[PDB]
Amino acid sequence: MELSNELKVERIRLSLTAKSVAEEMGISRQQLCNIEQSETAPVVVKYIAFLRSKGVDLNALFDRIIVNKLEHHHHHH
Amino acid sequence: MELSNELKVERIRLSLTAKSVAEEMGISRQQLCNIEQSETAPVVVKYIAFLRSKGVDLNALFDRIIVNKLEHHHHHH
Repeated sequence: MELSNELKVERIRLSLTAKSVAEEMGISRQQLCNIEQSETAPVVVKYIAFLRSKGVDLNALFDRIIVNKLEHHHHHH
Repeated sequence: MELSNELKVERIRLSLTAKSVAEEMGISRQQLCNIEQSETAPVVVKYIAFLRSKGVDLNALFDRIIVNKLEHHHHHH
């Protein structure tokens, strides 16, 4: 299925604009084109899947990086 | 809790060795050290996070790559 081929399909389905992505991403538009043509993803992405495969809260990890971090829900766990 | 700081927490929390991870990952131990010395997250990962922000089933995409193509779907959407 090729990862690059699936990336374009989702982009087309969401018909998103690189203008908004580059402004929000904070990178040059030319680099955005290179990300999809970046041949393959770095071992970093595979490394994350390894920890995720162990049930590691990957979503919570990325949630903390993006602003609007979760506050106190008053619930222990 | 920076990108490398949390990366150390999951490794320490699950206590994973470089040799065990490198053999399971299928990469050289030197490549694993490169990830630890990596600088912040790459634009490739940030671009992918953008697709997830759109509600894209990113997890299902990787699940499809691993193990035979699992689908057995014949029910209504």
